[PDB]
Amino acid sequence: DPKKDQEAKERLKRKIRKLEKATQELIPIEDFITPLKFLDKARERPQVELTFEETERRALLLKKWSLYKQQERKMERDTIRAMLEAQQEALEELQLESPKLHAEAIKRDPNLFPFEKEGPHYTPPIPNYQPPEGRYNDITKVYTQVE
Amino acid sequence: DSSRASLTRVHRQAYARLYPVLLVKQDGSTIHIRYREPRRMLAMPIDLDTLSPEERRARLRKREAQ
Amino acid sequence: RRTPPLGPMPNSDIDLSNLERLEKYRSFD
Amino acid sequence: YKTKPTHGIGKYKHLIKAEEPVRAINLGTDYEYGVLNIHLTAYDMTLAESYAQYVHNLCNSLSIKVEESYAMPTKTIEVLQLQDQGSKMLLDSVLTTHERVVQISGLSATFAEIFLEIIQSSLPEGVRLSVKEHTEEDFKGRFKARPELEELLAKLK
Amino acid sequence: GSPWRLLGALCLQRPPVVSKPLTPLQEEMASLLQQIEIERSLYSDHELRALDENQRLAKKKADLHDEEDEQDILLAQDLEDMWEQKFLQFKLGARITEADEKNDRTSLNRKLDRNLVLLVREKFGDQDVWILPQAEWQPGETLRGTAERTLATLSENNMEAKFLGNAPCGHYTFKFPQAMRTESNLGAKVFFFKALLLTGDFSQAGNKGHHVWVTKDELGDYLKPKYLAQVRRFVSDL
RNA sequence: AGUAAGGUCAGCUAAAUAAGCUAUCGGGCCCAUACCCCGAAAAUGUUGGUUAUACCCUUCCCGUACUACCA
Repeated sequence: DPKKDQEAKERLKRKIRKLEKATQELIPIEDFITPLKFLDKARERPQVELTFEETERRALLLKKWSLYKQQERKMERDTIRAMLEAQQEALEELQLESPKLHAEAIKRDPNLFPFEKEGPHYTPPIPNYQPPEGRYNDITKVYTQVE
Repeated sequence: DSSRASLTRVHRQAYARLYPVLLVKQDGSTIHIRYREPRRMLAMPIDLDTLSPEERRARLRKREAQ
Repeated sequence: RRTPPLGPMPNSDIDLSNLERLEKYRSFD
Repeated sequence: YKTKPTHGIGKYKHLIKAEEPVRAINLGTDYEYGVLNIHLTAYDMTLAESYAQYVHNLCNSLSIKVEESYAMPTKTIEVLQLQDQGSKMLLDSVLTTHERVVQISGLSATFAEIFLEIIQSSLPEGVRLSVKEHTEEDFKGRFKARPELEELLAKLK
Repeated sequence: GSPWRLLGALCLQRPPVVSKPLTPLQEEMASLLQQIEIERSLYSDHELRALDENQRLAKKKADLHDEEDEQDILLAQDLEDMWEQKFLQFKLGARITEADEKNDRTSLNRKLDRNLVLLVREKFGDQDVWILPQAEWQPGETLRGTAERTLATLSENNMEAKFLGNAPCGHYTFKFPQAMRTESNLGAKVFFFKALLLTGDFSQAGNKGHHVWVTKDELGDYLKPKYLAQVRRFVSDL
């Protein structure tokens, strides 16, 4: 027992220490990795040269797109500025009225996080909708680290 | 705005063609996603394994007596 | 032995407290 | 030279962050939040990546430091539907879930309300937004599992 | 105390339910990006299936050299027909609902692509003034907590709101008319707090005369010109 | 006090694809035990570094070894 049970546990710890101190491999991202099926030249569609009118139309559209996105940024940037000016002015007014409430207002919110919000749908949910019967099967590949 | 960063394209050198499809959810809501095949719409079925056992039997009774 | 500089030393206006938050050049030009 | 008034004119390392070599999680103060992970879950890969780029650029314009931008492993789930007048489940479609995470830190408590309002208003359709405080478990979830370490740990248990 | 009266207002907002329709300029850009994506994309399995099926028909008509009889039951073009038929049968939800048609500014089912802000009507000095929900501050309670208490004081509502932060999003200071203006009560200082309406709605007891939901563009119809200006600062219409 | 050298299956040795033998576990043989037969399991003193590791170097520890002389 002293030469078998005690010695077994010591060697188990040595293996754990080597594995814990070893570098950990990241899980590969399938999105960034190009599948080998795409490398096959059979999937390469023929390329059709764009006409002069078609290229001219795209170039003018891109030029108009730059101005459109610039105006969107201006509206968004002014929206942030408008909120910031109002919030800072409100805090100054609150501090003058009651300094004690100002201190609580500037504190962080422990219940703020986690914050979850889902994007709007293309169509509203149907009030009386019956989805079909089915099952969800997960086939996500599991990657394990060896050596 | 929902269109702030919606008009995008696949930023990959090699990628298969993707078709605009509608993903019908369990509540009837739909979203625009890309799918491998040009299926005009996709419906997500309600998982029968996630319901309570009592409600599963009631759903089965509705299935029967056709 | 030291002698004080005759004028403003270079990089004296740089605030070292907020060095992380200071904007860097990021480019050669 | 040391004795000359121009001593130390050539000093440059005091203007450079000391880089003298995983990462400790810095908890925020009572007025600033700690390290935050901004998860972006969507069924469309393009929407998830595009909005993560938008969030990354938004933080730079707002002078919010971005710790790291990375992608979580893609989850693939088979979608099966029951055939009409049958009890057999048949595969219908394959759906892949793509998650993009943008890590920020140093967010002010007062400015958090404005920052969260802007990002939620610009959320694309079909994209799920989830902002969580960075924890060790989330970082460790990006690494491959080690069954050999688990097997040895089971013996100790 | 102070001559001013502390008031905590709640700026409850309904996030848009559906995505905003694309602008005519964005529609051109969206088509171009889709067109560019197809041009630079490789052949998909569906596309490869159609090309091979066309070749098999040529390899079956030009020469009788095909050594397989079963081949494939359903062609790629035929398979698209089944998908197209199912799509036509399915009916999408109405983006514009009956509330928009009837201009029912009480229900939450109106303008799903816009942002709605809760407004209530309160009577002060025998005068009906439309203001955001608010309540008077009480000892031993934070300013944000008063806004939370305001939601519970509404007329038979089970709504759940998610407050964002503790600092107020804005303020509105007004003085009482000189008829009742006194040193003890010079005026009031309203503080606004924004929250997101997760779920819930008011009951059917009182709807028209109790509360209304309007966007920022039509928000000026109910608010006073001085009161509207402060509200339009922390309320966005992105 | 100095210097040399060694640290490996429970044990003892060989090799650094870490194996053989005994021991050990399970089965068979036998009224039973042992021998025997089949099969399984079982380790690099430790520290860190050696492209990366092991046989290497090196940290530390146990034991071993030689020298400690002349007036």
